[PDB]
Amino acid sequence: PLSETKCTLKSFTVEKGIYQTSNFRVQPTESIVRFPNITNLCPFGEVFN
Amino acid sequence: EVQLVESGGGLVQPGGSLRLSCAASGFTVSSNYMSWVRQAPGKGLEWVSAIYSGDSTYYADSVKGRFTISRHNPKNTLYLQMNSLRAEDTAVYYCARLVGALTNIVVSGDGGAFDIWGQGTMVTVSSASTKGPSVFPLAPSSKSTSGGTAALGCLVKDYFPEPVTVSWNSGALTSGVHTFPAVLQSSGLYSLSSVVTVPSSSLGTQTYICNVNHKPSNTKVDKRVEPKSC
Repeated sequence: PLSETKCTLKSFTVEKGIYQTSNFRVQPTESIVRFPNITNLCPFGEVFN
Repeated sequence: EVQLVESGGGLVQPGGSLRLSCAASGFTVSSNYMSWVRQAPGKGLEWVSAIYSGDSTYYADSVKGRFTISRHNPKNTLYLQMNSLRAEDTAVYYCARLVGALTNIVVSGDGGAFDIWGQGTMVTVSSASTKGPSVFPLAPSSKSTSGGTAALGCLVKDYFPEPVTVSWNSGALTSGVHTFPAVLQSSGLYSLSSVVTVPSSSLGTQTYICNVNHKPSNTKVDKRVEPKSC
């Protein structure tokens, strides 16, 4: 955590205090797909020639 | 119009060769289907002829060095130079179709649907020579005349080898025609039948012509079927 604080204000020694940082982020553990049960095939040969 | 027609039938002797043909009509063979199913009545079958053009390694480990065949796409006809024909290949083949996966018929799926066939040809590989069929007019009897429906025909007997095709009145008689398949004699001869149920009032007044055709022997007999006129 100190590294971001040091490079945020563009110095090396920073005066005593508290400074804003980034916020906690959560990486998605899964990426699911949810589609209805559809098996029918669109007839496009009748649509094209 | 779209039809698979077999052609190029003739007599084959042991040590000879012959060029069969399956011609597609309507659809060009350049981008169409051809599956050569070999059928022997009563038992299992087998698909053998492995010719998908481009000439690479695709063959079945049963007919190595026997069945040779060529490709001709623009003429819409394929020829089968079936060399080294064995005498134990008595079967009538059929060139047919299939289904793959590309076009609108399949977007998701597998395919494999033989759906359009030919009519087949009758080629017999026999060591002995061909013999002209004998046509014997089976005349109506008194019971057939008095029974309302007369039964008449012409027996094809003692012809070797196959085939014999029987037609009635050069295609002018179709109702009641029923063809009884050939019999396998103990000596190897064949005998078939063709009976048409006709009105009894048409006996004598209406001529009954049976056309018997044998292509390997190239004999056509236009036999007259007449009643018993003693």
